[PDB]
Amino acid sequence: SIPDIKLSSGHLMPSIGFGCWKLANATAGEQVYQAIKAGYRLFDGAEDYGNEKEVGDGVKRAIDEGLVKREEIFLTSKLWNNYHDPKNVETALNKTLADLKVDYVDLFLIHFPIAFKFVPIEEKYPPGFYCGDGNNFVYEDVPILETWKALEKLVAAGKIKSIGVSNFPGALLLDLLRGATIKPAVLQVEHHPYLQQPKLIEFAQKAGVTITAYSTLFAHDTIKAIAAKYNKTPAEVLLRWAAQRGIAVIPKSNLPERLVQNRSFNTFDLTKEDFEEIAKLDIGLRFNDPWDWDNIPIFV
Amino acid sequence: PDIKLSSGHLMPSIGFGCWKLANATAGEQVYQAIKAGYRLFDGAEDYGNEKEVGDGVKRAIDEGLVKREEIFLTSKLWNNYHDPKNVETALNKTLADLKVDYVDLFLIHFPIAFKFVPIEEKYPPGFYCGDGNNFVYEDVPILETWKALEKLVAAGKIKSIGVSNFPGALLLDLLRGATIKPAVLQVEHHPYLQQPKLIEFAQKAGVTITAYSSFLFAHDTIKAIAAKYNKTPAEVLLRWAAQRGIAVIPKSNLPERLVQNRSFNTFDLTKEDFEEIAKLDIGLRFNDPWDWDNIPIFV
Repeated sequence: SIPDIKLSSGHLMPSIGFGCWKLANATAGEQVYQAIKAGYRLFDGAEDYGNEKEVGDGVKRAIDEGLVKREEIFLTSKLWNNYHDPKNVETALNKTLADLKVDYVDLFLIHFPIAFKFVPIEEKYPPGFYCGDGNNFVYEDVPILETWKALEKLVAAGKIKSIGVSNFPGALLLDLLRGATIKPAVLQVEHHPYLQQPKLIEFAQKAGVTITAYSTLFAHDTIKAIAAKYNKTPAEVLLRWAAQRGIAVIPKSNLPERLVQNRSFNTFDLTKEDFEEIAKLDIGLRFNDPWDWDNIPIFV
Repeated sequence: PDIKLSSGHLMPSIGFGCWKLANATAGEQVYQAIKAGYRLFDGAEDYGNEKEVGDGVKRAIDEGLVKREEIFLTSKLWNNYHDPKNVETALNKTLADLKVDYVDLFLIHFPIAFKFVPIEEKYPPGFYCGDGNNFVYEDVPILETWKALEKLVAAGKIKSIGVSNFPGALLLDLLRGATIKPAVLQVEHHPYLQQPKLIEFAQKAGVTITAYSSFLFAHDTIKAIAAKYNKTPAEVLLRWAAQRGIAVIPKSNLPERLVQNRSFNTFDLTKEDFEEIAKLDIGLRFNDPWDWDNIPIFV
């Protein structure tokens, strides 16, 4: 029921995954386990989410019980900002693998094109905005390609199956494509009716990169109207709006009951007119902006 | 008023733009510009008149009006020349046309790498990439092109280096790997495309901004402020940039307004004048590579 997208690495990736972002440590295990029972196969996690250990727990139970084999599960994790220096990339990956309790992750993304000063795992984990000096932000002069080459080496070592990037604007993705031997397979970005960035999506897809979207639009008349038109929920329309254009999604909800719903929404088609209508909602509203952290010019 | 670049070299805050300077009148106009007080000339390989600009400079120098070291010459490395091995080739062509041993500033014109085209085949190449009307690109990361530039600065062929049309994330990444930090960021800048966050970032990172608006004089806001201080709307636009520490290239310097475009710092804009002009920023970009071949520089 869940369509797969074949990445440039040659590996298949579920077009619909279960977001681990903000999953409470106390229940993350259960929630992941149940998600797997509800049929979810891809789990979008990250070092910064601070719950990879618990996510590994859920996966391990499912596997120990025989519900799935490791090779039927797609694990995505992301390299946090403090670990961009080549000598630390593997340190962060090992922490992720040991928490997840697996020998390799299916997808490892550069979480942000931002290099915070390295912070030892035992000093603070996940470090978040901490850069080893009170509340001050401290950076490292580590170009993106240096971090990328480190990741390419980890793919060769068999610890990561596919690599990609998150929150990369077009000019940066373009330059990376110029120096990468293993092309970034995925571009994960904030994506929704108020931040459509149609030119970025188009350029990435034509370059072979697969797009994954993360993140009231439920009350908006355009969405409500189109939902009513197909007798679908507004959430269903938003997910199909992306799915239909070949974009993988990580449903923002997934409240126990909504599990099965949020993964079987591909039962209708939006038309050209529908797409043009939704396109008018694009106001360039970006909720996840590093400019707000420390005036980091990623999106300016 | 000169601006001291991060490289230590002084750069005039008001330059003479060579963009679209017709070949038949470039030499003469550059010359008259020098007699009118201009010392900086913003040129580029893509402009296709570097040889004539050189003519104007030589004349003025031979007439003892100015000496080479009093003239600040800017040029830009076009897109088909990013491959490290072709960088000095292009710079040499620039130096020969300008008839000088070095350029004061050499900028990466665009963060775009076209397939190399021999200078004898087509110069300037423009959008031609050696395959009819097709655009063809090379896998040359910005930093590789940059290191090549750094070599030429050590060789003494370039005084200062910088970049043109680089969005924030790209300049930031270049700053991470650069040994010689880009001294200048030249971007499209005017009341409709203010990009205050970019400007603020570059300025705080010590990079000097140079504004061009090549691609308002009748605007209610500009007219009022202008009519208020009894200046031309142009003197107002130039002052608006200059007072915020931004270098500018007057876009016309019509023989009549030649002197006028280099002597507009006779009044100050107020906090309110800035607030009124700030209201015009609608993110309208006129020089966009997305229109050439869907190049994602600003997306």
